Amino acid sequence: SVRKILRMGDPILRKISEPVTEDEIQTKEFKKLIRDMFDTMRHAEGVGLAAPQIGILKQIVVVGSEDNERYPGTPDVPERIILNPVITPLTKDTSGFWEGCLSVPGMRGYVERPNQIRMQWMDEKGNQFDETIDGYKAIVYQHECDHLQGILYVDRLKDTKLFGFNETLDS
Amino acid sequence: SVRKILRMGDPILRKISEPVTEDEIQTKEFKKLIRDMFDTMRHAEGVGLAAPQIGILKQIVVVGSEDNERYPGTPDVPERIILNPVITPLTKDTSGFWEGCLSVPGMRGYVERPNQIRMQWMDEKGNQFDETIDGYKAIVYQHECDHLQGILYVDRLKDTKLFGFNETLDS
Ligand SMILES: [Zn+2]
Ligand SMILES: [Zn+2]
Repeated sequence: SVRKILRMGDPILRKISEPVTEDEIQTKEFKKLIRDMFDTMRHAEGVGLAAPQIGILKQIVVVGSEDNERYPGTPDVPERIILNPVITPLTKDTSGFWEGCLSVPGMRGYVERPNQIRMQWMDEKGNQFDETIDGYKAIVYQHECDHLQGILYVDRLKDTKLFGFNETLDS
Repeated sequence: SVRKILRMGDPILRKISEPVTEDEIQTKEFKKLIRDMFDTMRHAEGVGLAAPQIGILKQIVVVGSEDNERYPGTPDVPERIILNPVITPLTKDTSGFWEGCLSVPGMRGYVERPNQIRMQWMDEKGNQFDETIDGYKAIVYQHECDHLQGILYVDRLKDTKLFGFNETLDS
C-alpha cells in the first residue's frame, strides 16, 4: 500500500536513520514496510526510496525501475533491498546527472557524485554484501544513502544556477 | 494585464538586465509594462516584481503590497517604481528572513541580507534618488535587484537545510 512521501522542509528528512537489526528484518512489520515502500516507489514512478522519505528513520532502501518515465535515458535498475548500507568513494571521477527526488517534487538539479563506489550492505534475508558499484546505480545508491543521513540532493547541488523546475528545464 | 511569471530554470532569469533610458520611460510601451507588471504582481499577491521575471531584461522593478497574505508578519510596502537601482550594503548586520519568490513557486528559504543599504535609483518620471534603506524594504529591494543581475534567492540560501515547501515549513 502506498504511503505518504514527505516533502523537503519536513524535519524528519534531515534526521539520522538507525540501523536495522538482524531480528527485526524477520518481524511481520518489517516485511510490511518493504512491501509498502515498493508499492510507494512504483506508484511514484521512482527509482529508489528510503524509509525516512515515508517517515521511518531506519536504514532501509529499495531500488528498481526499468523503463522509468521520469528519467528517460537511465538504464534499468533491478529490484533490491538495501539495508544498513555504508558507502565509500573509490574515485574522484564524476558523471554529472540532473537528479530529482520524490521528496522534492517538480524539480531537478545538477549533481556530480563519484562514479565508482564501494558499498557494504545486508539484504532482506540478512545476506551481507561488499561490492564496488559504478554507473547509474552508483548514483542512485549514493543518493539513497544520503537520505539515511538526513541529506538531500539539493545539499550537494553543484551550482544553484543549474537547478529548477522540470517543465522549465526541459525548456 | 497579467503576464506570465517565468519559473526558476528558465535561462532568462539568469541573464543581466540592461538600464532604461530617460527617453524610453516616456514611450507608450514602457508605461504599458509598468501597468502589466503591477497588474501581475497584485494578482500574484507579490511584494515586488522585476521585469526579467515576466521576460524583459530591463532594469525595472515595482514594489508594494500592504496586508500581504503570502507573508503575514511583514509591514506594508508603498507602491513605487524602481528603475536602474544600484545598491550598496552599509552594514554587516542582517535580519534573517524566510524569503520566497514568484519565480520559485511553493517554496521558502532562509536568507540573511544586510539590514541597512544605500540605494540609488530613478522613478517612472525620471526623478533621481539616493537614500539609505533599512528594515523589510531593504530586504525586498535587495531581493529585487538581484533579479536584474540574474540572481535568485536560492543562490543566497544560508543553509539548504533551511529551505523547503511552504505547507511543510509551516508544519
Ligand atoms: Zn530521494
Ligand atoms: Zn523574486
